[PDB]
Amino acid sequence: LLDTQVSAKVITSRLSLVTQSVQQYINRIALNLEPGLSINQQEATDWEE
Amino acid sequence: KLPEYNQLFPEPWDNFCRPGAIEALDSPASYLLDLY
Repeated sequence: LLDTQVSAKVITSRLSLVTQSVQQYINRIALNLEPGLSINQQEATDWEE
Repeated sequence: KLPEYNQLFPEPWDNFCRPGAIEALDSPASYLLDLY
C-alpha cells in the first residue's frame, strides 16, 4: 500500500503518507478486490462521495 | 470473478500480435500486399 518507485525529488509528511496508504487500502476493498470484507451500499456511497 | 478488463473479456493476450509490427493485420506492408 505504498509506492516504491517514487523519485528522491518528492518529500512528504509522515501523516500524509500514512493517510495515502490507508486511502489506497480503503479503495481496494471498496473496489471489491481483496477477498471478503464487503461494504454496504450506503457505506460505500459515503466513501466514494 | 473479480472485476478486471481481462476478467470481463477472458482472452489469451498471446492471441494478439504486437502493434506496429509487420505481423500487424493492418501494417502498411499488409496494405501493400492486399494491393498486390
